Amino acid sequence: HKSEVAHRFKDLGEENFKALVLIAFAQYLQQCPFEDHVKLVNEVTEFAKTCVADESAENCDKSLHTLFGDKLCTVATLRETYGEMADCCAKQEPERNECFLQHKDDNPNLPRLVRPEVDVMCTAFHDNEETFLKKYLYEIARRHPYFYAPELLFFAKRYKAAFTECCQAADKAACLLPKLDELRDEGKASSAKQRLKCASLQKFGERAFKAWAVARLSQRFPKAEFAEVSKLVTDLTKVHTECCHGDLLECADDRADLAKYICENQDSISSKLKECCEKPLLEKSHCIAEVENDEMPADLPSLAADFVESKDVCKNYAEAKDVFLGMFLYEYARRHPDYSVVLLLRLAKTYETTLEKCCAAADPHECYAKVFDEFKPLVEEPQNLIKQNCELFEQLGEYKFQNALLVRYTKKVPQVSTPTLVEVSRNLGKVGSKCCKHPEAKRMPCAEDYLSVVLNQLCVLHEKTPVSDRVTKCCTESLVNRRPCFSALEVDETYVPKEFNAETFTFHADICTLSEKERQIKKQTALVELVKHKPKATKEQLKAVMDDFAAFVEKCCKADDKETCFAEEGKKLVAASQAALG
Ligand SMILES: CCCCCCCC(=O)O
Ligand SMILES: CCCCCCCC(=O)O
Ligand SMILES: CCCCCCCC(=O)O
Ligand SMILES: CCCCCCCC(=O)O
Ligand SMILES: CCCCCCCC(=O)O
Repeated sequence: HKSEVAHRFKDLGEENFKALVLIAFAQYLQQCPFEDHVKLVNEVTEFAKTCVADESAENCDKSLHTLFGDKLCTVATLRETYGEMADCCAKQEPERNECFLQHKDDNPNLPRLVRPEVDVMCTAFHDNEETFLKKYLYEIARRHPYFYAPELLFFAKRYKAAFTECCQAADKAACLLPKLDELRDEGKASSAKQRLKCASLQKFGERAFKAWAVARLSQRFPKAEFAEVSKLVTDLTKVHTECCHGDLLECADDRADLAKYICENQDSISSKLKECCEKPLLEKSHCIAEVENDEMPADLPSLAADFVESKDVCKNYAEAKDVFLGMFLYEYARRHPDYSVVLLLRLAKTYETTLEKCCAAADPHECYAKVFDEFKPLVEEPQNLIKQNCELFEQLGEYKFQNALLVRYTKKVPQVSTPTLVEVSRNLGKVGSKCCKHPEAKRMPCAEDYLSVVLNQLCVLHEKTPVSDRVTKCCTESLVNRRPCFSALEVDETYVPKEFNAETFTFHADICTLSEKERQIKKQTALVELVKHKPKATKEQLKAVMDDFAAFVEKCCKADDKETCFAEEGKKLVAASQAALG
C-alpha cells in the first residue's frame, strides 16, 4: 500500500529482489559493462530499503516503471551505444516502456560464451561466490532478452548446486561438464518457448493468449470445472503479460501466488500435483508448469448433445460470444488430449466461423448441424504429415533428415539469408530425433508444439530484415495457421537463379581439424548455395552430388598432408558438376 517497491521487497525478499533487478537491467541495456549494472542494482536496492524503513521518506510512491526508466536512461547517459535511444525516454508512461521494448535485440552481436577449465572455474567460484553467480545471470539475461525471469532464478540455483556438488570432491573435471551441458541446452529451449508465448501477446493480442491457455490447461487439468480453469487462465495471462512488458518484479510475485493457490486447491484441480507441491518455492512453479496430464474423467457425454443438437446454440452465442466459445474449447480439449494445442484452436475458429453465418441466415439449424463433419480434414492434415515425416526420418538418420528438410525449405522460400535457412532447418530436423519415438497418441502434441516454436523463431529473425514476401504472409496472418501456411507452399517459379560464384565451392583445408557438429554447417551452407543456384533443376536424381562432396571431403581428410589436394580435387569436382548441368 502506497509503495509498490516496498511491497515487492517485502514479498520477494532480499536475494530474489537483487537478482530480479539485475535481469531487468541486463535485458534492456544489453551492450553495457557488468560493473555498471551491479552499481545500478545496488542503488535500486538501497532506495528500496530506505523506502521500506520509512514509508514517509523521500518520494517512493511512484510506480516501478517510473523508477526503472529513471535509473535506466537518466543515469547511464549513453547514446552512441544504443541508436535512437536518446529520444526514447522523452515521453511518459506507458509510452516510455513501449519504446524501450522495441530496442531489445533478439539476436545481439555478442561473442559466444566459452567455458574455461574446471580448475579455473572453481577457483573463481570459491573466491567471490556471490559475484560469480551474478555474472551467470548477466550473460544469459543479455543474450536472451525475452527469457522467463522467474524461471531464470531456478537455473541460477541449479548452477550453484552443480558447482557446489562436484568440484568440492574428487574428479572435478568429469562431474561438471555433464551437468553444465544439461543447463545450456535446457536454457535454450525455455527461451524459445517463452518467445512464442511473449510474441503472441504483443502481436496478436491478449485474446490469442487466453484461448491458448484455456486449451492447454484444460488438457492438463481435466475433470475440473470451467470456473476453476477460467480463474487459472486469468491468473496465468496476468502473470505472462507482466514479464513481456518488463515488470519482472511483479511477474515473479504473481507466479508465486498462483503456485500457492494451485497447491491449496489441489483436490479441485488435479491428482498429479502431490509431488510438485512439496518442493521449495522456486521448484514448485517449475514442477506445476510441466506436470503431466491427468486421467480423463469417466463417462463424459457426447459434445453433440448441447452444441449442435439443441435449439439454443446461436442464442447462447449471441448472449455472450466469448464464454460460449470458451466452453467449447474447454469441453473439446479435456476429452482430446492427443491433439496439439494449435489444432484445438483451429477447430474452435472453424466452429466460430460456422456459427457466425448460421443464426444470421434463414433457418439456423441447417448449416451448423453438420459442423463436426468439417473437423475431419483439419484433424487429418497434421496426422498425415507427422506419419510420413517420422517414417522418412527413420530411414536416413538425423544428419540426412536435416539435409532433406533443408533442400525442401530452400525451394519454398529461396530469399531468406543462408545462415537463417541453415539454422531453421537444423532445428526442424531435431523434432524427428525428439519425439518420433513416442506412441502415436503422444506424437501430435509434441511435434506441432515444437514446429510452432521453430517457425516463430524463423519469423522473429525475419521481421528485422524482411527479404521474402512468402515468409511475411505466413508469419503475420494467423498464429494458429502458421504451420499449415508453411507446409503449403510449392516451388517458387520466381527468384531467377543466383548465378555462379567461384569462391563458394572453395573448401581449403580445415574441415577435419575440429569437432563434427560445426563442420556439418560448412557442408549444409554449400548445399543451400547449390539449391539456390539451380532452383528449377532440382530433381531428386540430380542431387547425387552429395556423394561426390562426401568422397572429396574424405579423400583429403585421410590425406591431410599436401593440402593442395583440397584445391585440386575441389576444382576438378566443381568442373565435373558444372559439366553435368546439375
Ligand atoms: C543441477 C543440480 C540440481 C540441484 C537443484 C538445486 C539444489 C539446491 O541448490 O538446493
Ligand atoms: C481461437 C479459439 C477461439 C475460441 C476460444 C475462446 C476462449 C478464450 O479466448 O479464452
Ligand atoms: C503455477 C506457477 C507457474 C506458472 C507460471 C509459468 C507457466 C508457464 O510457463 O506457462
Ligand atoms: C523456500 C523459500 C525461498 C524462496 C526462493 C528461494 C529458492 C527456494 O528454495 O525455492
Ligand atoms: C514430424 C515433422 C518433422 C518435420 C516437419 C517439417 C516439415 C514441414 O513443415 O513441411
